[PDB]
Amino acid sequence: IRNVGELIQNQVRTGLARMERVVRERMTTQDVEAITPQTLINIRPVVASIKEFFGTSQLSQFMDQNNPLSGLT
Amino acid sequence: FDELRIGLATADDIRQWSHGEVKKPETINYRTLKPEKDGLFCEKIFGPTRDWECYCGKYKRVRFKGIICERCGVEVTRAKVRRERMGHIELAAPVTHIWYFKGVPSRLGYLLDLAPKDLEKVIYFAAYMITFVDEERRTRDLPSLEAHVSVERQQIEQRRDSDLEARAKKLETDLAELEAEGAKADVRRKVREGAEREMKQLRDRAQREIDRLDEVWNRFKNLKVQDLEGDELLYRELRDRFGTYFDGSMGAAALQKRLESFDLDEEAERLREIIRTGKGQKKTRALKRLKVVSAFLQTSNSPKGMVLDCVPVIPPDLRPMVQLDGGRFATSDLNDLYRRVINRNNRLKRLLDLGAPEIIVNNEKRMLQEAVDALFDNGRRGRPVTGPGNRPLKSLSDMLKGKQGRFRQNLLGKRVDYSARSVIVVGPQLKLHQCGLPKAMALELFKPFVMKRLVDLNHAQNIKSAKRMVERGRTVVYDVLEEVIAEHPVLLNRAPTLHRLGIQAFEPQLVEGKAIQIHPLVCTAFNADFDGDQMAVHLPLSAEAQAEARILMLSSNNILKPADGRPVTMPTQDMVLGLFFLTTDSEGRSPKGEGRAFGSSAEAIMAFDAGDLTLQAKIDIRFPVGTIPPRGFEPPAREEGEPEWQQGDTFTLKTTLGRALFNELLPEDYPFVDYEVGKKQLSEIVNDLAERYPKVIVAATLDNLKAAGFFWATRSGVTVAISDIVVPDAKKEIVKGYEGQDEKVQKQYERGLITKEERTQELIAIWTKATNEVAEAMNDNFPKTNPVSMMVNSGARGNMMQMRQIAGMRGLVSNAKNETIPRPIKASFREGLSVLEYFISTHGARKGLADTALRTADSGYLTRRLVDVSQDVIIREEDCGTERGLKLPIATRDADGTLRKAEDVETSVYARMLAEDVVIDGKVIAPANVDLGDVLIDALVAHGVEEVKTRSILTCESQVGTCAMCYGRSLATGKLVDIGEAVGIIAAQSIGEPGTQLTMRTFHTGGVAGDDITQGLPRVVELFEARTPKGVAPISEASGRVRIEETEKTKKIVVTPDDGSDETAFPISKRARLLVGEGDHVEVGQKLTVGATNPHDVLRILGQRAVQVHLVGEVQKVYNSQGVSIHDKHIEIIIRQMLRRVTIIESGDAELLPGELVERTKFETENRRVVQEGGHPASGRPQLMGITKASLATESWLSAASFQETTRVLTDAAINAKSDSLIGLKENVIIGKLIPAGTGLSRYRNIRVEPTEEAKAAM
Amino acid sequence: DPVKDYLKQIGKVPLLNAEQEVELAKRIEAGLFAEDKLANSDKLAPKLKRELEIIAEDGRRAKNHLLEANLRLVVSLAKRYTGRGMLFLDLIQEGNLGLIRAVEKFDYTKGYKFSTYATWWIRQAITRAMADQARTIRIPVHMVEVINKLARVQRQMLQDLGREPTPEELAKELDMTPEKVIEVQKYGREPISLHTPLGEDGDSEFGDLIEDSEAVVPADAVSFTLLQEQLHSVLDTLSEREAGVVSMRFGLTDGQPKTLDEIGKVYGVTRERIRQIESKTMSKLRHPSRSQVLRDYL
RNA sequence: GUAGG
Ligand SMILES: [Mg+2]
Ligand SMILES: [Zn+2]
Ligand SMILES: [Zn+2]
Repeated sequence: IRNVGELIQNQVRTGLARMERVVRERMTTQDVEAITPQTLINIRPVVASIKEFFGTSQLSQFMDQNNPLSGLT
Repeated sequence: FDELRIGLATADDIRQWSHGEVKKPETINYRTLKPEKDGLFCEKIFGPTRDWECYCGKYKRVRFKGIICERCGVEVTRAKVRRERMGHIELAAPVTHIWYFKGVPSRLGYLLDLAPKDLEKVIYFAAYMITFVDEERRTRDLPSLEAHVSVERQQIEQRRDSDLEARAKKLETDLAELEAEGAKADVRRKVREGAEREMKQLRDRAQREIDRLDEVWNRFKNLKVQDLEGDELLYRELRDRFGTYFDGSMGAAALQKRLESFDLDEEAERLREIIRTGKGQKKTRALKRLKVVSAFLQTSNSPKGMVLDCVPVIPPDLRPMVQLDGGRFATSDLNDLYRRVINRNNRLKRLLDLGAPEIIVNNEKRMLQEAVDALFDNGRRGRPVTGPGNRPLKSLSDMLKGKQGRFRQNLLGKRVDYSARSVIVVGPQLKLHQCGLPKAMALELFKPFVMKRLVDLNHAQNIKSAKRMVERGRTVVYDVLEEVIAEHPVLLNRAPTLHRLGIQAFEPQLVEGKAIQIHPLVCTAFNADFDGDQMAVHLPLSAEAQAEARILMLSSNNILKPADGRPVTMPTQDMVLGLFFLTTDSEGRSPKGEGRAFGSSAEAIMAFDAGDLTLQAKIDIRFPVGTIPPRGFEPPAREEGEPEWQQGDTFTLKTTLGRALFNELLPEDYPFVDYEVGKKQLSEIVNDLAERYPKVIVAATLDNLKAAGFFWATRSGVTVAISDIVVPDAKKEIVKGYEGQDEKVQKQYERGLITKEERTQELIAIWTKATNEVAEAMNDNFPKTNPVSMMVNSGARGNMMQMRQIAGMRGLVSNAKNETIPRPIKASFREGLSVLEYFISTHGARKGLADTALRTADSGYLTRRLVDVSQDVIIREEDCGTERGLKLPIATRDADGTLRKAEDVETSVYARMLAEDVVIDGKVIAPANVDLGDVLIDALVAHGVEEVKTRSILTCESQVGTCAMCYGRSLATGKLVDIGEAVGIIAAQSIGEPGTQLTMRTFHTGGVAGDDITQGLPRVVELFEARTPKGVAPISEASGRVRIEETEKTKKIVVTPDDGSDETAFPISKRARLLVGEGDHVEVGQKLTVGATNPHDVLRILGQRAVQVHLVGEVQKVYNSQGVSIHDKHIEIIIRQMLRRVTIIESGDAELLPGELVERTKFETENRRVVQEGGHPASGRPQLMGITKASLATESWLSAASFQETTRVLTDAAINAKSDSLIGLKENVIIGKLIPAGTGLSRYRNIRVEPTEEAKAAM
Repeated sequence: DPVKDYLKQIGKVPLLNAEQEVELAKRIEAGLFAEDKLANSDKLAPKLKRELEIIAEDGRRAKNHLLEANLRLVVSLAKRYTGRGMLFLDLIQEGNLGLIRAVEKFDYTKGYKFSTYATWWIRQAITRAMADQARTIRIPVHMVEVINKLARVQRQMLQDLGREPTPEELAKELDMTPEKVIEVQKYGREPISLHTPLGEDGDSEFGDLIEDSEAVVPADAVSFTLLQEQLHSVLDTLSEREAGVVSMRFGLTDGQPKTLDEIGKVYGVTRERIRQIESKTMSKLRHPSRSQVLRDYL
């Protein structure tokens, strides 16, 4: 059974792999000494993937608050 | 509306449809939100977006319609015209239609003799095809080109010889000069090695160019039409070497040219010739090719439509780009496909105008082909256009196909206004035609009627004010509503609606709350529980609809279920308990004050109120005049010296008080009853009442029975408590003894004396014995006054196995994956299971639940299939024209010295019709065309008749459908079937209803796979699809000597028929378990080994009657296993439907194809025609086919398309040009016309109603 | 699948070097001069014209050599620019279009390789295509570059600040006004399909949850019909002449109403007579008698 | 998607 942490780790890993692809492309099309950590990365993949998991994903479901037992189960 | 003809659409027709031409991918402006010009949604091609408003605004009012403004050209009309008008896209490079290719060969058709791979690698621009060759011209100049090539080879050889001479001279010169120089020891050898290496390389290129010359020459000698040249370099070489005699091309253009130059007549002649003299699969290929070629030949449409030239576009409102709040938008996916095709066509045009390379233009044409194909059906090749990436893109075909398709979601099952729904609660104070509707539901259903009534009563001044008042909801509105709803039927309906009792009419009635109230008696007909349910309440409006709901669908005229002709509206949960407690033998309590004689019933109830008498006590009762005595009391009578007619006057009986009350409930004309009613006897008397009385009386007595049963069930005092369920005392002793025995066997297994498999086998046996014994002991223990025994014996609710496992040990429980454990549960639910016992019980519980869900899916599917094959048959003739019949056994299992009626005579010969008259003692006993009930069948068997000739539908000969006389009498009405009734649909519904109830499976496979035959619902479907059985047993071909050859590789059975006929040899698996003796006599029909017979060979060898009787018997024995019983007519309809078709063989004189399916009627007509013409008749054989194949094969294309499989049937109908006449049911339901079945029939529609002259005189 | 076949169609073709490409360009200009001479209306020798034609054909062959060579570069650029809404293979074709354009406008006069000159035109063609055929509701090019500039600078704001900037702040970095900011933000959305799952795996479609507005409500229609009938009845109750003149003034038989003097042609009355009878008609209809039946209609 | 039938 994949618990919550493993699923979130898998999704953020996919996002960071997309980030690696993008930054590798940029490096292949970037000049030396115009390179900084804050400039090369792009935060769009990671946030995009984590939000795309937390919404429109089967394992992400609506809480049922009929009573505390519904919450637990 | 008389037909819906369909054919291949040519380019000219597509041009005719078009009201313009699309030239851009534009849809709307980003800032003005109005449609652009000449693109999609263009006003000048489809129509104005707003009613009568032209785009420029020259005309904006309604008065000046039917005029075009010269500014933008828009024609001012209603916006709805957009929903109809259509445009068309032009294509610069022709493409092919995806549907007609890239599929089965029943639609592609092998029109061009090419494998699908050839086309797949021509029409995607990957090779070349030779469209046409001047073959005659090539032969005319053969000597000239041969001489030219000879001269070319001659000069090639001369040049090569010059090259050899030069090479030799160079080698000699360099060797001589280097050996003379002597720069090193062996320079000459090294340079000579280099020179000969150069010679080798030159020879290599020499042989390569020679090869190229020879191969291009032999390819030139291998010119013909329809030849693929995969190597583009090779085709280019051919083109440079030679032109003007052959023309080649790629893509759909080559196919278009080929079809243009095709000669289907010559191909048809050649195919007839090869069919006349041909063998092997080539004959099947030529048969299919003949089929498709004939279609083009017969129909005017030309084959050029295979390759389209202009792409029709949808009218825009069918693909709406609606506007949404929030600045967002929404569009159907067809817009994207249209944009892609338009863009690619535009880019191809641009690249064609400018000089461009062959590579790029070929790639673009391939892209255009890819785009147009997606528009017809995305995802039929390669990977589906995903568009956004999360899902495929809905194409045009995708909307006409499947569960969500247009056919099965918007032409058969539609939504409707004037309807409602809510939870239900039981209402016992109602009658058999009354239901309670909440106030709000009734008000919202009848709003127009309430408003009209309000204005008529002057409570409301006008329609608008009336609407305001009803929306406000003032008390006057509710009073008017209570007035208006009455004498107006409403159709209650439940969701599954398995059979035609699912929708029933009721007379409404207002009631507070928000839950419908329903009559308990009819609840069991719907299968309506009250755990939590919901019921739709439809409302008929027209005069015809309410009339139909009054006469036909009334809840009081549906007592009898049509499956078997037995009552269904007399449920038993709580009321049969009361009745049984009423008419129960003594000992039901302490019989206080028994044996007295009472003046009449009235004094009996007064004594009962006094408390001295008990409802269960045998006492003597008088009855005043008018009380018919018991049926068996007719012979006995009182003692007198004068004639006495106790059939209609005073008489005293010995009975119980409760029996007197129960008899008082029933009608006075009904004779007395003095036995227990339970559940079966109550059903019997209800059947008698429904048979022998008008309907209103039957309903009244059912209601009296309901009230009395509920009251006396309340009085009964049945309960459940701790002491009500007591385990037998003897259980512990017997079970511990069996435990001791089991322990002994375990001990003797611990020493290895007995194998584990054997130990498990004997434990099964001993514990089966133990559970059976404890069941018997429990049954003996419990009295008949115990509350549970009362409610199980009476037939109210419950079965004795549930009691066994409530009070006795549950016992053997199947393990996972169809296994059995060796250690059964030793406790009852009262005592309380243990942990692992609970676990191994769950093992079976979950599997049971999963099975039920799967069963519903399978039974529902089966019911759907059944209706579609059987829909066409309708009773369309009062009485038959013929006399042939079907023989049935009246009485079987006739013990020695007596005649015994068969156990299942009710589902076999009851309700049939006797075609011919019967005479056993020289006098008629059963007159012809008189139904068969208890009295007639009893008299016939008493006379000693063993078989009879019952009329039935199989032998019925009617020009139109099947006559009513042969079909017998219906079951839901108890009377002969009226003309035009839908017997097919009711037959299918009756077959399909208990499919959910089957719910049986092999308890254990037994460790062997394939031995046990398929059981339950699968078997039935395996029966109804002509599917060969899983475990198949070969059948004897004919009489002769049979023997076994047990070859080591595999067993083998060999039978030589007697009379010197040809020996016949069948195979058989190594595991046989055969029964017929070796080298022994055989008979025609006997089976060689155990298994299941294959219907096909039985039809082939025995006859249609044999397969018919075998099929009906097999299905009926499958059904009755659990206990469900259906009449044989229902099955016989379907079994007749299967065999309607026939396989034509030796289609010589008939002139059509051989060995293809043929309707029986057209076979007979063709045979009569050909014998009239003087030619002999083509032969034929019966052919049994499944229900599915039969439904697809139906003449009418539209009904076939509405069935599950759509693309193939539509394609075949299109190519064949088959105009569908609208005779049938599923054809007319989609069009919204009247089904020709019953009230919709012609003769029932064209009468006139006139009051009599005397009536007009009366005034 | 099809892109694999196109890469195969590229197959193996001879790559171009400096000497080969400059020689090819020399042949190209030779053929261009040849066809120029051919196009001249002046009479030319037949053999000379055929010589010019064959050198022109050889120049065309050289053209296709350049294009078939640089298909690989243009598909590399297409990969660089794909995944933003348009299809990859269509982007490849548009790059090929830009390539034929550039080579039509190249000469060896530039002292560099092809890869520095052509790539500009390939970039131009891909950018134009991505700006012209990407969005269903097509935006014009100027607004398109507005959208992309806003998007990239907003992403830079998020990267730097790490928070959603105030609308005025974005307006300042863009230098536009906040109104233009909301405008451009709304102009850059995308359509959402009606055939979406609606969040349900089966039996549902976002296209079957939104009610239309063109459909005529039967309730309103029949109320209007009753209004028309009641008004016509009360209109008949008055004098037939008063009836007719009010009907023609307010256009109760045709959609468009008629002006006062417009009524004084068919009926042959004055522009002020018609006004007077209209006024007294309004006075009478204003009477509470012939108003109640029309009160609830409004 | 998940509940109830
Ligand atoms: Mg239920
Ligand atoms: Zn206009
Ligand atoms: Zn008949």
